[PDB]
This record gives sequence, C-alpha cells and structure tokens, in this order.
Amino acid sequence: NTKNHPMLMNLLKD
Amino acid sequence: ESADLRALAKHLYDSYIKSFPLTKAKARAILTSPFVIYDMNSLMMGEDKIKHITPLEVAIRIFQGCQFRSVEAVQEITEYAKSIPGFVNLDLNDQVTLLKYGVHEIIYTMLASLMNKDGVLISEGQGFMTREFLKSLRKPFGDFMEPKFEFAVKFNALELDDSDLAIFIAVIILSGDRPGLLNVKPIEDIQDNLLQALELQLKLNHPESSQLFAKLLQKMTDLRQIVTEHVQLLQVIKKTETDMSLHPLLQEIYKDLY
Ligand SMILES: CN(CCOc1ccc(C[C@@H]2SC(=O)NC2=O)cc1)c1ccccn1
Repeated sequence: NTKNHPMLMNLLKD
Repeated sequence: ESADLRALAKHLYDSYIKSFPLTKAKARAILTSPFVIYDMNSLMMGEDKIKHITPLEVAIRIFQGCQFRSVEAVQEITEYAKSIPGFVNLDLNDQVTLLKYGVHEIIYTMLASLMNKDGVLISEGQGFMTREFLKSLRKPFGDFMEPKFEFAVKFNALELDDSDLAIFIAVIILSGDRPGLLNVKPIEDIQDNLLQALELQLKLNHPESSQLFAKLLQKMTDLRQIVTEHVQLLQVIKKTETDMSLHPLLQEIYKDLY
C-alpha cells in the first residue's frame, strides 16, 4: 500500500 | 451498449499504442536485422554492437539486462494503467496494489509478443537472444526464462493482436482479488466492464475461434503462477547469489509479493 512503494506512487503521481 | 464497449476498446488500443513503443505488430514484423546472441562469444560481441546504462559473469549480466528492461516496462504499464477509465479514481493505495501485483503479469504477457519457439527480441528489437542459450546458463539462471517460453508458445497460438492485448492487459490490472485491496467493489465493476469489452472484442476480431474468451481467461491464471514461481526462484538465489542486487523499483514491487 501507499506507505511503502514510494517509487510506484511517484510513477502514478503524474 | 455494444457501441460503448467498442469505444472503450478503441480508447484502450489508442492508449496502448501511445504507451508501448514495441508492439506485437512491430515485434512480429521483425521476428518474421537484429544481432543474434546464441552463445557466450556472441553475447560478448553483442552488448558492444547493441539498452543498459550505469557507471560501467554472463548469467548475472543478462539478468541485469532483463531488470533494466523491466524497470522501463513498469513505466510503460503504469502510464497505460492511468488511461484505463476509472483507474485514477481508485484509492491511491489500491492503484499501487494493482500495479504491484499486475505489473509482472503484463510483462510476461507482452514478452510473449517478442518470443517465438527459439528466442526473444531484446533491447527494443535490435537483438535476439536464443532460447537454447538462455537454457544453457548455469545454476538456477538457466530456468529463469524457460517457463516464459513455454507460456508464450501456447499463448502465441491464440494469435491475439495488439487491439486484443490492450483489453486483456487492462483486465489483468483491474483484478479484484489482489491481496490487501481496500475497496474491491469499484475494481470489480471496472473489470466487469473490461471483460464485456474484451468478450465483444474477441467475437468481432476472432469470429472463427470458438471459446477464445474462455481460453484467454484461463491464461490469466497461468500468468499469476508464472510470477509466483519467479518470485520464489528469485528468493532462491538471493542466498547463494552474492553478485545480484535488484533494482530499487523491482525490490519494492517484489517486497511482500508472494
Ligand atoms: C531475455 N531478454 C528480453 C527481456 O526478457 C525479460 C525477462 C525477464 C524480465 C523480468 C525481470 S527479471 C527478474 O528477475 N524480475 C523482473 O522484473 C523482463 C524481461 C533480455 C535479456 C538480456 C537483456 C535484455 N533483455
């Protein structure tokens, strides 16, 4: 989920 | 409404073309001239002739080649997922979870587009690494690719085109049974309509093959198993293998995968 996986979040951000 | 499903299929095929530079049509056109890597000597010759950048044992090197390819595949897949109507509304936690569990299944699905029974297009189609050579590799490296080749041979018999694959890939991303999902309800509702779009897509584009939809959905579980077996074989050699250090994006994806 969002806590971990910063790299995934940042690809999803834009 | 059939027309709304033909408009979803068209939007996904357009996004798929925009997101994935090496499509199956280009891959088929090539496979039917790339540098052939078929043994140790042809590999050493190859990486000077031929998509790997960094500050600077063959099995490890080929493995880092695939890792580099993965990282850029995730980026294409992520850009594609964002175009699937309704995906950018799901709980951002659950977008991350779908990406996390979907990305390798898409990678192996699309890897099949670059495979024939004897090898695989590498580095955007400028190379062709033979299945035999990949099999000849030592320890457990000679087993990385073989299940992918066996899957691809059966999957490629379905003769899907890129327009088919755009919806199939989307169906895979929006799986409601991924571990740890918060809101499975709107995910299944998106997936349910993608499956209707896929079904209409397969009846229009493959009128002659009965039960292609059925055969296709069974392949989805094949993909899950391939990734699960890869997960373990990855955890096998993180003990013996001293020289491997997974790319950060990939160790984040693999973190508590399976
Ligand atoms: C055989 N090819 C084509 C790509 O073949 C691939 C095989 C496996 C993957 C998955 C990686 S590998 C791993 O362990 N985890 C991942 O995400 C990704 C691509 C090579 C080989 C060497 C260099 C570049 N291309």
